[PDB]
Amino acid sequence: GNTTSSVILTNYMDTQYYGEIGIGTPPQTFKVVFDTGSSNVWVPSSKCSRLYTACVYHKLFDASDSSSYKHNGTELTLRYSTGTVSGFLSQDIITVGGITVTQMFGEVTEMPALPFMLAEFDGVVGMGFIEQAIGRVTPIFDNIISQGVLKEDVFSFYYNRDSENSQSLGGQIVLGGSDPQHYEGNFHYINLIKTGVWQIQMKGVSVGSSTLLCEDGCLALVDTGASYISGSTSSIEKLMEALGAKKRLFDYVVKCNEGPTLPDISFHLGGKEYTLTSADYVFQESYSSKKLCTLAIHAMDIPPPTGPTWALGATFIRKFYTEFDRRNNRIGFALAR
Ligand SMILES: CNC[C@H](CC1CCCCC1)NC(=O)N1CCC[C@@H]([C@@](O)(CCCCOC)c2cccc(Cl)c2)C1
Ligand SMILES: *[C@@H]1O[C@H](CO)[C@@H](O[C@@H]2O[C@H](CO)[C@@H](O)[C@H](O)[C@H]2NC(C)=O)[C@H](O)[C@H]1NC(C)=O
Ligand SMILES: [Cl-]
Repeated sequence: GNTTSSVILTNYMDTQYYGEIGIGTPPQTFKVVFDTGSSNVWVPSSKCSRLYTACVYHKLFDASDSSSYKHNGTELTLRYSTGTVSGFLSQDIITVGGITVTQMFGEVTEMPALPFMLAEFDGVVGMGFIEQAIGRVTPIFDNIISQGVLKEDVFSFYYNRDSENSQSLGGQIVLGGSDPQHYEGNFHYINLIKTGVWQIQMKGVSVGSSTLLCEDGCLALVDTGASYISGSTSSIEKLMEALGAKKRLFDYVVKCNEGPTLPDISFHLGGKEYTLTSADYVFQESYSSKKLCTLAIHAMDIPPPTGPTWALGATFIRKFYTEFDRRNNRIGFALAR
């Protein structure tokens, strides 16, 4: 085909990016994260007990209001690092952008307060491969490719910096291609290590000039559902030590007044140096020496098979517009704008 649909994304404080999909007939709208690190679609169910506070404060899907709804009922449990949800499988029509696909998804009936009482979105749309799909449910992008409507079998992410301004696009995904209005120059392409996970090799990670970490190679998951860049505890410990950063309960901080003069951090990908300055990775609420400012980087120990691995989240994708290419099993980076 020749189609490329775009989906507008909301940017909440430069930490949560999500868009909107419609489920059912007539369509019930949900705010969802589009997550390349996972492969299942799910939203909270009307059958989720209000005993779960997350299901009081988020949109629920009511199967009995959709004429296109088709019952399945098989149990589903999804364990992410940050917490588990459970429920059962349902089939219905899902619209994303201008596209409309019949999709199997989770109706979630168990939804823990941590982390979901902190979620500004209702559910997630996993943009990963069927290899990572729990229950081997066919991922939504696979079902879209099957339609043969897409100009190209790729999708791309633009995440924007948060702006007080009313308009200001928080972010954008394109199904079928990439929007040259939000990247300059050409895509540098890097092959996946293997099909089945949006992960590439990384030759090193530099702090300042000294190529300090990952000196002899490591993995990089390009993860749109991740808010910060993550590395292994032991990598991150070193990195934070280099920066003089202090470990708090939920984050790493520096004195705000010194954030600006902290060193660059470069990720060596596909033969090229991808650099983030301290302006890229410090949340500079102020520049006072009496306040502490959060870094958009933290530790996450991801278990095998996928880990140990770094994850390149929104901190990274903000600077580099990212194209996920399913036809060629590669990822492209171009400077964002
Ligand atoms: C596998 N991929 C990475 C994984 C995805 C995540 C999707 C929702 C359900 C759980 C798994 N994110 C992840 O591990 N993060 C670190 C913990 C906080 C997340 C996150 O910041 C993500 C916000 C949306 C995306 O922003 C870019 C957050 C905050 C509050 C509540 C929840 Cl629910 C999740 C980002
Ligand atoms: C829910 O989905 C499951 C998984 O796709 C369906 O189970 C499969 O159904 C097909 C068609 O009858 C069988 O060929 C497979 O062997 C089934 N998988 C197995 C081994 O369980 C199930 O039928 C769906 N539920 C309903 C009632 O539609
Ligand atoms: Cl290391």
